[PDB]
Amino acid sequence: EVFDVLEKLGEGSVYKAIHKETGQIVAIKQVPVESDLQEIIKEISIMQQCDSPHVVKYYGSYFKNTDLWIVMEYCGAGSVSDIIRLRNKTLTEDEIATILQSTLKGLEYLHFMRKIHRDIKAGNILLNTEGHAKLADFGVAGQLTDTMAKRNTVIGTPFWMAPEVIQEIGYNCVADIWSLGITAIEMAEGKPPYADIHPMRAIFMIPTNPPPTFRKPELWSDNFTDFVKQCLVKSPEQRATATQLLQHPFVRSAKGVSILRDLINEAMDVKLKRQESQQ
Amino acid sequence: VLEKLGSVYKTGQIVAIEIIKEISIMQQCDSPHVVKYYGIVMEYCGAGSVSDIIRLRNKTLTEDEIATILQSTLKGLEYLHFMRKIHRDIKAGNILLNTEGHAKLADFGVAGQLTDTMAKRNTVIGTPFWMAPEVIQEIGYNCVADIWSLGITAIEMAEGKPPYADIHPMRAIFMIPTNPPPTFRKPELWSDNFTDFVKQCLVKSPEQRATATQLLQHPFVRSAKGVSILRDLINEAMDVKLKRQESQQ
Ligand SMILES: CN1C(=O)c2sccc2N(C)c2nc(Nc3ccc(S(N)(=O)=O)cc3)ncc21
Ligand SMILES: CN1C(=O)c2sccc2N(C)c2nc(Nc3ccc(S(N)(=O)=O)cc3)ncc21
Repeated sequence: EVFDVLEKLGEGSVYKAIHKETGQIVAIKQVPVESDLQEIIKEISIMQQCDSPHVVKYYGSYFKNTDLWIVMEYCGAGSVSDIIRLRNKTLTEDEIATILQSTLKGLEYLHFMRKIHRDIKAGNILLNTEGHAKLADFGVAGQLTDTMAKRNTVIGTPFWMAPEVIQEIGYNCVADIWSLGITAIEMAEGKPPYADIHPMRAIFMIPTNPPPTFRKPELWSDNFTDFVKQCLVKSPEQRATATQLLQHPFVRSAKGVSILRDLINEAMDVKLKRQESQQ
Repeated sequence: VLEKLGSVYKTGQIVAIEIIKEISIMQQCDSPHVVKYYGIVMEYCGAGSVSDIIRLRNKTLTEDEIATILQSTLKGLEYLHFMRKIHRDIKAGNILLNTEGHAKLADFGVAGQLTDTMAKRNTVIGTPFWMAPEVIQEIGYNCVADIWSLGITAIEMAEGKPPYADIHPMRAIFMIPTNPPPTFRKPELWSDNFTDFVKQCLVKSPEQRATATQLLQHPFVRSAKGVSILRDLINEAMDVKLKRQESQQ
């Protein structure tokens, strides 16, 4: 028995665990055997091909009771959506600027490696205890190759999906940039645009509707609104890259990971008090 | 306004509290098998949804419990389909039971309306695992698209989850039109009548697919015992909910 499997993580099939020999904490995803095992292998391979501090690491796999268990890097503060849910508070512009700067470095790395995450959302941006954001959940990630310059699979989570992904015209890495723009709105408002309507109705509206904006635009700085606008350019050919968005005034002016300390402490404290009452 | 039962919250009368469409269709319906609109104030169903009952007890439903619930669900579908309405989101989560045990169709958020000029709808809408192949194919569809969703809901009540539940929704949507009709995971656990009922719901051709009126005459449905066989199911689910609420205090 290599791992001591502890509680289920988040607000789900990922569990916290301790490597008995080293004391090291890991996150282990329990794959239900009814999953398409060919998709699981593409996922694992994409994670193995990544060596970046801004991308969650894959450690290994094991079979137990017919299940495949995937051992991955554990990020102490949980996902951005978990932190929003635990504190019952949206994030400040400064907290968003800092998280999106680290998220953009992970996107820049992935896009250099010709990978499209295809599922960028606050739920897939994880923070370690020190406050560093990591791209996670490569379950739906796509790989561009010399023979495949564009992907065609209509996949992702509907509210965050780029118009060109839905249009079935072929798309590339900048589809993650549109998802990043929706994620910025989600971190500021608690939910993406169209969250209250059916996801299949959102699928139909996204290619025809003008780019989404903040629900109350007057509440946000000009740099934040312009950053969201640059992410949500409907033409993928004209859309800014992760490298270019790292130079946007909203991102360039991001304070260090130090400004996330209170955010992380308050969320972890809520989680600990919730666990203490369950005993 | 009391506790949440999502975005729905619980004279002495208990009630449950694009947007125009859900209300318009609900006002046009006057059936004991369809949730009523009061003024969004709606009819409160004591036992919650079928998925809530499965989740609370951590148990799937027996063939007899499914036969009884689907008989009342089919009467609601027969009423809607007579009124030229397509629910488009039939799943256990949208089948509600009152305290007595009567099933009601709920959540008309994505419901469609056929008219003299519009004999078929074209909107690709619903919840992917429950969506009919013709809805996904964009060829135009009618009321029997709810019958396919009902067949998936029968599998969902018996197994706890619809077929392809561990496949990505967006990948499942693309395969449904080319896949053969789904079956039970362990067919040997079920009677010839239940497996044939599911097979009649999951006929890929919508033109050949049985109507709600015809399925009310299927041996699996026709032989449904009264609402009395649901008493223990409802009492056990409500008891779990009450004990869960008591520990939260
Ligand atoms: C490996 N990994 C993942 O790929 C993803 S992607 C979406 C979710 C996950 N999960 C859940 C994870 N949770 C963690 N850490 C962690 C720590 C604390 C909490 S919390 N907020 O419940 O206290 C959640 C997750 N660390 C890493 C992951
Ligand atoms: C009006 N209405 C609805 O349209 C729908 S459609 C999908 C959900 C709803 N909701 C939640 C409702 N919950 C109820 N009753 C109710 C009673 C008990 C419980 S439980 N299982 O949490 O104890 C849930 C809902 N009664 C009615 C509804």
